[PDB]
Amino acid sequence: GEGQAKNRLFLGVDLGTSHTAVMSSRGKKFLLKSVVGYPKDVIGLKLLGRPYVVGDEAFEMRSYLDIRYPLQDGVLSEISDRDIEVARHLLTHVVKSAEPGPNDEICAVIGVPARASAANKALLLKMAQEVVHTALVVSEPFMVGYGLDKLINTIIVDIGAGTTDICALKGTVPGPEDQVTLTKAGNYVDERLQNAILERHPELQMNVNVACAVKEQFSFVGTPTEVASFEFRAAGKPVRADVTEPVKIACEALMPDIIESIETLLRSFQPEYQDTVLQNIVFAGGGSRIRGLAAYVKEKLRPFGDANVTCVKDPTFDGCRGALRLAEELP
Ligand SMILES: Nc1ncnc2c1ncn2[C@@H]1O[C@H](COP(=O)(O)OP(=O)(O)NP(=O)(O)O)[C@@H](O)[C@H]1O
Ligand SMILES: [Mg+2]
Repeated sequence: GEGQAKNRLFLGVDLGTSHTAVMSSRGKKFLLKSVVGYPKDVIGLKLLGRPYVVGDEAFEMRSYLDIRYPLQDGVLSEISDRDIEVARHLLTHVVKSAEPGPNDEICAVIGVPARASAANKALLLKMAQEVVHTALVVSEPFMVGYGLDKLINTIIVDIGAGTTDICALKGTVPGPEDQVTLTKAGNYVDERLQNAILERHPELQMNVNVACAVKEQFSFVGTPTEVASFEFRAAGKPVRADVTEPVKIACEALMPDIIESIETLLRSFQPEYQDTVLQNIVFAGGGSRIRGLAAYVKEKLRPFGDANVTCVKDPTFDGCRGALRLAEELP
């Protein structure tokens, strides 16, 4: 059985709502938008030269295409027959981009959004094993926890765009109350920030995309250590404005529900492990990049004890890195 031992390719796939991140046991590492773009008509199909395009270029060309994000920002929920085919196209493309050899047995751990129903995880598993030889579908917080060697007595706070997903890891299948989903996340910050800015600078030409740019450049919580000065437009002209306090307000607005959620999950652990849980509060997702976040949360958790809050080092790739590790380590 030399062939079978040698001709094996492992993949860690972070199959997210907005982005798919992939690492392979041979060192491939790449990122793409979780989107497939289809020609609008037969002429589009001729123009495209292929039946669909996948990833960043699908997004880039979206004005000319019918684009589909198969992990409809939830899961929201039951994935249709049509969207399972869209997911097949996405996963087929990511697996091809990992460049397997023609003799390779492709073995993939595929992380999916936390709230994906059992039925949807089963659907994605069936589809996956039509694309790769062996697959295992796991939830995102598990994959993230696994990569940190944090699978028990841990709480993962995953701050995304549409939701903040908070998961207690207890070394078992999550119970119904081991997860909390908040609707206050990055998009909500954008909205708050847009409006905090316009209150102070009504003349700026502003939308949630501009607010998002300001946020991504300057996000912080706690006492300001620098000035958030951003170069806006007003009546067509460049105008710089200090939006330190709007940024502070908008980013800090996320935190009360997060702290409340951590409390709710903390008390569901056995009492003698609660201090240990507080040493394993992990922030993930795009929102974990907010400046000052770990210290701020640590201070806000003082009523519960002395917390060690950490932010994942690389929100983009740490999930798929963990999935790859699971894939290579599992017998
Ligand atoms: N430095 C930053 N500071 C604050 N927010 C940021 C930063 N970088 C990215 N974000 C935000 O993080 C969010 C994206 O996080 P991400 O974890 O990629 O979302 P997602 O889970 O894929 N999307 P969704 O399922 O719709 O919630 C967006 O709101 C970004 O604007
Ligand atoms: Mg997310």
